[PDB]
Amino acid sequence: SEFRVYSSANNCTFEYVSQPFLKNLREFVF
Amino acid sequence: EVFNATRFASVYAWNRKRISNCVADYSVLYNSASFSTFKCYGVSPTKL
Ligand SMILES: *[C@@H]1O[C@H](CO)[C@@H](O)[C@H](O)[C@H]1NC(C)=O
Repeated sequence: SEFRVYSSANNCTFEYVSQPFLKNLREFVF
Repeated sequence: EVFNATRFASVYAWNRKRISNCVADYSVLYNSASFSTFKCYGVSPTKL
């Protein structure tokens, strides 16, 4: 309900936005 | 967002802004008459 682990980000170099990913089986390959 | 800023910083502490993942059309700023000087080193301003 709050934010975490991605705190104190000195500087950040990349951002991209897409449409959302997620009785339903969800397969991914990386 | 870079050329129009409410206040510019002093030269003792210049800003360094990162520009990435975009298409840069330099013809609008190059054609714009609002600039007093436009000096390019290395390559000519029209092939960029
Ligand atoms: C942040 O600044 C540092 C300078 O210490 C630089 O090495 C780094 O590439 C910059 N970007 C990120 C995402 O850390």
